[PDB]
Amino acid sequence: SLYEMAVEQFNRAASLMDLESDLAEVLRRPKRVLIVEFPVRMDDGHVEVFTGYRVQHNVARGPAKGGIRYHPDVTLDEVKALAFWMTWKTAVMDLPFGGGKGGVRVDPKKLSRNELERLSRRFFSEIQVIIGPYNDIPAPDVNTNADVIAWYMDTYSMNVGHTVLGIVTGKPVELGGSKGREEATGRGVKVCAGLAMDVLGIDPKKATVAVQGFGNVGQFAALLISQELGSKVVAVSDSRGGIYNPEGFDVEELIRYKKEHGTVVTYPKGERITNEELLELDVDILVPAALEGAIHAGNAERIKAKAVVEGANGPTTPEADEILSRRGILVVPDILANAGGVTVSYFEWVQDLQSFFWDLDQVRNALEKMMKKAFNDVMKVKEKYNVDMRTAAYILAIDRVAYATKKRG
Amino acid sequence: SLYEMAVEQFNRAASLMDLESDLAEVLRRPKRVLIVEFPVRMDDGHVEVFTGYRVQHNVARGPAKGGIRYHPDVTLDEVKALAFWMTWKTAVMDLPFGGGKGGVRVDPKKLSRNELERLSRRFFSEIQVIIGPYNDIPAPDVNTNADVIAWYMDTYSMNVGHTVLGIVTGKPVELGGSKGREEATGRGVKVCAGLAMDVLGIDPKKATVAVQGFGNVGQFAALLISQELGSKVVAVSDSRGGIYNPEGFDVEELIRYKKEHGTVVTYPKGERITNEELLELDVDILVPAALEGAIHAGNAERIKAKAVVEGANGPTTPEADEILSRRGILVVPDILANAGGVTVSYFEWVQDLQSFFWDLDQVRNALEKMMKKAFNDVMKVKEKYNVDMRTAAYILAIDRVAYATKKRG
Amino acid sequence: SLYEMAVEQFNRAASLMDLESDLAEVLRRPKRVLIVEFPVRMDDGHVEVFTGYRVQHNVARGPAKGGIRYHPDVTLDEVKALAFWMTWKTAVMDLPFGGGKGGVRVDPKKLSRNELERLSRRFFSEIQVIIGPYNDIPAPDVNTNADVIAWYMDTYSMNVGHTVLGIVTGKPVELGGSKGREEATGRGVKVCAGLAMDVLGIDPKKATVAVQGFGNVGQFAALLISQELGSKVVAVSDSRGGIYNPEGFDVEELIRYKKEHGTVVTYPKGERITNEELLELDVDILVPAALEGAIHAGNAERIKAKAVVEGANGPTTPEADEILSRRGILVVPDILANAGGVTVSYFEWVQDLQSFFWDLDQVRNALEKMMKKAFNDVMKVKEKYNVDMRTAAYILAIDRVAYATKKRG
Amino acid sequence: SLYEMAVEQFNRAASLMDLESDLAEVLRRPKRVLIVEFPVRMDDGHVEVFTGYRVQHNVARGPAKGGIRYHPDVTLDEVKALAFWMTWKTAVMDLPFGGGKGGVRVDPKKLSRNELERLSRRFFSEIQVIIGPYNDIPAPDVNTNADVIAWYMDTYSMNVGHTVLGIVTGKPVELGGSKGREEATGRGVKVCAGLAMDVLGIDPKKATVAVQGFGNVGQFAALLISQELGSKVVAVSDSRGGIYNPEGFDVEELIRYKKEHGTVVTYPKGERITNEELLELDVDILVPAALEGAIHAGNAERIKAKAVVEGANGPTTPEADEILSRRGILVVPDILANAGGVTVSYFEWVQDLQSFFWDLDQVRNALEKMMKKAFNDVMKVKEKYNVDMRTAAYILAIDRVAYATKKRG
Amino acid sequence: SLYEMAVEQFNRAASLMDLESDLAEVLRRPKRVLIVEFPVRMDDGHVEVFTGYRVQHNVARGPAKGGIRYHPDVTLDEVKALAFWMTWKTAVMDLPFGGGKGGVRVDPKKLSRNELERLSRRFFSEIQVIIGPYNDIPAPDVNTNADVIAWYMDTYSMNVGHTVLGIVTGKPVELGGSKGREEATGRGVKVCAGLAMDVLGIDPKKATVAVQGFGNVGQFAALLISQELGSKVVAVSDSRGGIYNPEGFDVEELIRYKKEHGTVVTYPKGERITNEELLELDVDILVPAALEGAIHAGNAERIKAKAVVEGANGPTTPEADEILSRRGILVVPDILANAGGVTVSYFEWVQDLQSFFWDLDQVRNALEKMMKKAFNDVMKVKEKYNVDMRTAAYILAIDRVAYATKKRG
Repeated sequence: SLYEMAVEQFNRAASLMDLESDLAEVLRRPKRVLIVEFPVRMDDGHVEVFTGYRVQHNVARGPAKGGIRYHPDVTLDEVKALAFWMTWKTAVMDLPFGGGKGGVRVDPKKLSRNELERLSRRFFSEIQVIIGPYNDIPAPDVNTNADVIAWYMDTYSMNVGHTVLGIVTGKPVELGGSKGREEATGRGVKVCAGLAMDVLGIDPKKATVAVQGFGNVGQFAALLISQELGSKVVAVSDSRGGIYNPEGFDVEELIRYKKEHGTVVTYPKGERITNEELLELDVDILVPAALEGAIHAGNAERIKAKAVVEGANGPTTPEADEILSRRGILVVPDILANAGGVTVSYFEWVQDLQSFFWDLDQVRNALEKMMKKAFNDVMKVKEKYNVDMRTAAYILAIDRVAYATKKRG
Repeated sequence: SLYEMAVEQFNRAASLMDLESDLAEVLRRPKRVLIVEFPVRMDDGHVEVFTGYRVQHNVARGPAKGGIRYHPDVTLDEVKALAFWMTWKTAVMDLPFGGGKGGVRVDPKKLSRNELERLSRRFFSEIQVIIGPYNDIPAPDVNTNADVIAWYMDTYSMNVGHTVLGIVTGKPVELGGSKGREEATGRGVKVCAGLAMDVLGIDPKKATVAVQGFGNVGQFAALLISQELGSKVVAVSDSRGGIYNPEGFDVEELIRYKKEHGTVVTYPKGERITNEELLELDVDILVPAALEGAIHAGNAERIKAKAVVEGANGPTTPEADEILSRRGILVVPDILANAGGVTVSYFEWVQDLQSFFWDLDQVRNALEKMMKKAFNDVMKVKEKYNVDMRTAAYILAIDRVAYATKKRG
Repeated sequence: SLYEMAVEQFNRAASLMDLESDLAEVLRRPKRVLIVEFPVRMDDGHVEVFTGYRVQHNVARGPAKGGIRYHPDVTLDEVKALAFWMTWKTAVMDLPFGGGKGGVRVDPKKLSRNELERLSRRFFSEIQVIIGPYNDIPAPDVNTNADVIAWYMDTYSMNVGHTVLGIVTGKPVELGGSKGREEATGRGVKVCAGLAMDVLGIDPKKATVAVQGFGNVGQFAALLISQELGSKVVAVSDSRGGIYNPEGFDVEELIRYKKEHGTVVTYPKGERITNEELLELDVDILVPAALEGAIHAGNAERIKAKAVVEGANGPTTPEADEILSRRGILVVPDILANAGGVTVSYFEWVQDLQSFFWDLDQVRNALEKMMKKAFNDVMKVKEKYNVDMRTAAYILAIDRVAYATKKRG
Repeated sequence: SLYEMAVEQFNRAASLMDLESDLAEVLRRPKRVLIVEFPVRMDDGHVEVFTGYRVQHNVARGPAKGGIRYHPDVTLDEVKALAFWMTWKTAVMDLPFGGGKGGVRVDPKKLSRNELERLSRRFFSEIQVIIGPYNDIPAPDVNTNADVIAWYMDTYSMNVGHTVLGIVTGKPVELGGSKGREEATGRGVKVCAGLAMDVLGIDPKKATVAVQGFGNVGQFAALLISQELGSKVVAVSDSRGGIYNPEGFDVEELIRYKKEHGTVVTYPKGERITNEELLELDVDILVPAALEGAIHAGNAERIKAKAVVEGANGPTTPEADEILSRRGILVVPDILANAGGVTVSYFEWVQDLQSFFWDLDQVRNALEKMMKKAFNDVMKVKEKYNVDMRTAAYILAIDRVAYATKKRG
Repeated sequence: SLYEMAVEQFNRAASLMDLESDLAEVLRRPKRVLIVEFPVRMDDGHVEVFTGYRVQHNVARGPAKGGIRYHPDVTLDEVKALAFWMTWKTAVMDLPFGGGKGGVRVDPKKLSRNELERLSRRFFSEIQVIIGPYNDIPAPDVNTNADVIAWYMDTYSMNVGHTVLGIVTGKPVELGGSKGREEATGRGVKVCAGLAMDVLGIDPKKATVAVQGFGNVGQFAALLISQELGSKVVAVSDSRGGIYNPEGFDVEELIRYKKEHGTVVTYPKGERITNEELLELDVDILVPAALEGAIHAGNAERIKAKAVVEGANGPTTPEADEILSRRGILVVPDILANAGGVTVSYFEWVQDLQSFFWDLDQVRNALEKMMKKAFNDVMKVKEKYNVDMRTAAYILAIDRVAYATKKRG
């Protein structure tokens, strides 16, 4: 099971540290799981019932935090697993949040804008019993955006009897959102890619970088790394193929091109290469911001990158991990790498509490500041246990979450 | 699955009546399902995590009502199914309640009174988010009693910040309980047994009755039938064997004996017979207040009883149903027959709401009055559809629950 | 200390029964004590601070119940003791209430109607934090009436944001009050005096009665006993002197006279006698509805009354108790005797809860019904312990309050 | 009485300023006093009742703020007096808080960690009725720490139904605490010591300092004074004796030693001297961070210190005050001097409200900034009335507290 | 009607931009209108009923914000219109507030301080149902001040059961107020006057300014412009007449004089002129901070001012607008010009939320900062539509309020 697998990874780091048996058990199982079957009236007049989920794994460190998904293939198991991760993700970044997640078994593409909105309100009205700005703060995920989030916010406000705007994050800027929300993730990767260069002594100005994928993370990661770090992005890939260039692409131009044309492929001044090839490129840093298992057994042994900054989720398989560590290649854990998003969502929730909003620069600095600490904090634990950075990040999380529970009773 | 099975039985009656497809769907799936993993400190100092469930199927007719179970073998499925039934059970009785159930996977026998109390409070503290005197009113079930229920009530009160005593039913008398709580179920069977007699034209004074089982239900049902109806209980059985006597036993003496001696067997002035034999006895009314499937294919064809008042749960299998209906034997549905319990629980919740308590006679009259109506109401439906009384009871319920949902939107 | 003294009386009965040491300690100490110093603006413009008290002794059996006093000589000790009693008083009557009391050190006579109202609101606004219809329901006492009580009611309602009228009892009839409120106490004495006659086998029609005092209690007690019991009230006394007549006075005429003339003395057809004489009168029942210690050491040995129904508070001293018990004279405990008042106040709180009001007859029957049970219940305890009826009522109370606490945890 | 004595000091300053009589009276008496008797289940199974207190003197300027004590010798009087002080302490610092205090009559040393926690939760559960993040914010005091405080916080959160973490201050850092909490008090004394020097024209670089006592206050006061002010700490004392050195100790080394060895005595390179001697030392600044009455009649006449910064509570007696003022020695009032603690507690409560936390530097600057103003503000008043700085601080407090009440009504 | 007129102005801008018809309708009509008739006890004992209003036009962007008026001539129409404006005022400043207004038909001058306070509490206690720190935050207006505002704050807090101080703005500094509150408006005008000089290329050092009126706005506006901008205030006027001087008055001296003497008239070193003359003065900037319609048809054609900064409300009539625009004279809209007040009130509500207060400089910079943006934002819209700046400000407002509602659903 997807959840059990998540648990396994947890036990690994749990055995590395002296964690009380009886205690570890609570840190394993989730606090709350609420399943709802809510009816939504469709345009054609007939009613249709949908299944919804919302799980709060841990709340020891603070109010549960986690996105909501709208997908035809969503299992309580997948939800639990994700929330389970949220707990460690939030903790590694040192934010006063917990672990939560939720979703609805539904294919948005088959629903009308109106139907969608209705379903959204009803769902949020159903899980309202468990959420709260000081209990559970939902946010966007797969197939959900500022628009849907906005409905959530509005619904709660009208339900509670007053404007809240802090019940959900990822809201539109002129409605309680936070500037820098888009570049959040990317900047996080950039900060990490820079520190990774530091620990390895690689000068950024000369450093070469390859980025697998060109979605939100890839684009921003690549662009920022290029402008702010001076590193030469010698290759990027699309959900089609990839282009190479030892001279270094112009991330800006590349973006525009990928906006005017479905893919970055065909782009002139770029040697067409397969996605697998890009991963095997001879570059200083590999930023896998695409699909999972990207780096697996087969690749692992051939990867020449000195450091890997995980822009996506689980790009590298556990087998690759072992091999990469063995080979001495630095693998920065995703929980830390793309935590930027969650990090900026926290700032939004803060700005919302006091109803005062910070300017771009502020959010940027704050995000960068916390990112650096999180990194260094993981490194410390890394050296103290002489283990895989990912493992380090996991211990640090588990530890912090335990101290809280312990001190609470 | 136990739940799917429950669903099947529901569809049977749903097909007999013109029930909107899209509507039926909502009447099938449960509204809320909350799963909790709560830690409980054991006497020996170490902590142990327990799994708990609470499901609110439907709340259309009123606040969800259902008991809580403490059993090492408890599945969400079993809970859902039970809750599903509650919805129709309350419905048929015309009580302003909904459908709910809950439990905790634990063996009370391995826990210390203290540990038990603690687990009890924690559990109730965890599902508190969903309960309420006007939302969900839990009650005792398997391995839970007035003592446990009392804890729940106290916990909520101290949690909410004021004495409630209506958050749970089945509380001890001198603490918000209701008189007649014990004989509740039995009296219900008695009222039913009487009406069964009326429709068949059988004079109670001369009527003969056999009761399979001598638990709370059996004893009280037998005792009351004997004293209030004048019918001669020619046979009763223990979880060992049964005793016969055409002269009619002295229910009172029989009880005392079953109290001083594990079983009613050995009791002088009684012809020892097997449980299976009792069922085949030539009596006017058969009251199976024992185990499920008691009356099945094999027995069915041989049962001489003119009427069967199901004091227990599902004593007769569906196959038995078909054959008994075919043979023209009246089988009073348990949902209606043993509802007496739930019915008296409602009165306690009422008394609790106004903090005023009625005396025995009151409860008795009230219980009997409503029981009568419920019976006659099912009969009307029976004749309108020319179906099995059990089925009639099911339609009556589904109908009542639909009207509410329909009129609500 | 007045409190310690009350405590002593409690330990007496506590030793008579097997009461857990550690448990008895909680039933001794009061749960809450709130002392307030609130400023009240006086007519002349200057502010004056007043001291207020509100104590909730026990809440185990239900919400705390107790009156408020306006007296220049009020000590937290006096308040505590009174509240302490309330807990046993309500419990002996079997009412779902607790124990509470309060007061304000102030002399109403020196305050203008306005000033008084203002102080009243401010006070109730201050102890509001601890009161509530399901927490603490204040009532009138010394120097407070329906008029003051109404203010309280209005204040809370306007504070809480909606009409309550169940926050306090003893409210004016056309404002949430209950019929029978005045004759409450008296009717209680009446019921008691009747049962006292029954246990002694004395026929009411021929029985003679003497009543020391002619206040609310005395009058009503006398009148109803006369009319409903047929007993001949051969003597009554004023806060001046008393009149005798073996023929039996006309309670109604006597009342009218005491209304047109300060005292019942001077009344024609009545042999003037001192208050002390009345107590030594040769009558079947003595109803001391006047001052405390009325019956003491000196008198005790000379009292010819076969039964004493304490209409007032502590008319008989402990010394007299011993002597009277020794002599075999039945002394009905005031906590049970004049509980009628608190009993009717409960009904008011009940009527208030459901916003429906009963008619006189109803209240009357209810009050008499409960009164009878209360009496019989104490008698049972009396025979079980072979002690003084007052002691019996004390145990009965302590027991009931213990069971609740025990069962709650 | 301890309280009456506190009032006396108040009246002194109240007479120096034109303060409305009737108004003064309300500023004297405390608003709320809650006394609780709560049972705690002991490990051995038996129940034990403990007494608790919670007093909210004034709330005019904001929510009541004050610590809780666990001491076998605690009187309502001691608590009242303490809260009475808080009122003026908070006021002089210009913080939006009120005055409150509380404690439990119990000896922690005789209770097991478990028993202690239990007693802690129950107590907080009992006084919960009066507290709140916007009503009363408790904090640690004698025999209570971040560990206990954490329990309170957790208890409230689980009681209120959501994480609060602002109901109490002094929480552990990774749980809502604030950096700089420890050095708080000391830094305050440091800030004061500096300004005292400034008013006297004494250059800090050359100034000499002596600190009686080496607890939290003493240590940090000394260390920071040394490092940040450059002043030479020529002497410090333990709860045993004291050491001198015109060369100036190495506060850091001194601390370590006091950590490895019970006392700072025996420490090499230090002339052993009695505590009384230290006080008579010929130094520029005397920082009595030990016990009360340290400086009294006898000493007063002999003290050569040019300025005294009261790190402890009431180190100087009134008699000493008179003589010291007479001699022209500057005595900085404790309410102002050791207010640093309360000051940082405010910052924590602020950080809690917006759930955003400041870094050390911020807290430091903030504390120092407010400390300075508070000082200067008292000085102004001092010159306007030409009185003792302590008196000035008292007037400034009473005034600020009066303005609020006046403008409020 | 006054309201209809306001609506007209709105339709003007609504026609300029593509605003959905059905949508515009919601933006036209107000969400809530609460009319109250509350009795107030007068000093002479008799009761008097007063009429009160509170209207919340729109709440899309945030909680409704608007002052309260105490005037014998106040119509629901006047109130609605005003609230209607607030919605656009707040919006153009980009503050997270809505639109609200209220008042009481009463002449303060005929009421005693006591009576006025009472009336104030009663009114706020009556409209309490609709207000809230996150619903509706009242503020001072005509005939209401910090003193009255304070009463509201106190009343709500004692009503809600805890200090709020964020329920209303414009509170006294030492009670939740914000520094810079007085100079707020004026500073806004100053900022505006400066930017106006910028767009016109007029150097402030040489620029000449005339200010019609010498109230809060006029004084501060003139003073700050003089000192911070260096512009020479060549003329100011009283509610009597005005004085001129090409040399430039000494605003400070001028204020003192207007304080010592009813008017600025008679002031030596000033050429006495009529109010109408001042408007026709040949200066670079005209700051009409006096009465409405000050600049009308007649004047319009004669005004030589290059730019007009509307310090007051509607000083220029629509007819004047047309002519001024035609003539090419810049007219900065009051909604933007004197929004400084509303702007500073928001900062107060912010500081109140976190209970932390900023210092003067902070507020100053914050106010000037947002003022600048607001201006520039309007200018952008101005060029995009090539319309009158006032119109521009209106569109920008309507737009922002639309997006909110649109995105909310």
